Amino acid sequence: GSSGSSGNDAVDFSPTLPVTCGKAKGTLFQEKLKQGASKKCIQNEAGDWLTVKEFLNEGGRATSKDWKGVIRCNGETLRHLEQKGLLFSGPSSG
Repeated sequence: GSSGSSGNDAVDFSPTLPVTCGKAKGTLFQEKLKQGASKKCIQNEAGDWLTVKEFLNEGGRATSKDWKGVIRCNGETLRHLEQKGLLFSGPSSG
């Protein structure tokens, strides 16, 4: 609704991040991502969750090697945001 979440670029705070792949759009949930890059964490506009891979197929990049590269968040690829310490991309082991 009108009032729900505040923060222009303060999204890094929320467990959800805006992701886009080709002609597809959804949202990544760090909480649902922690489990694995196979679990449906990317929720499209239809609300139907999709696996890091599925989401890609929706756009037509199934032939992609790195989902972090194809998937763009706010115009910046996940990998880019991660490097800037913005994205956790799961529990970093080391």
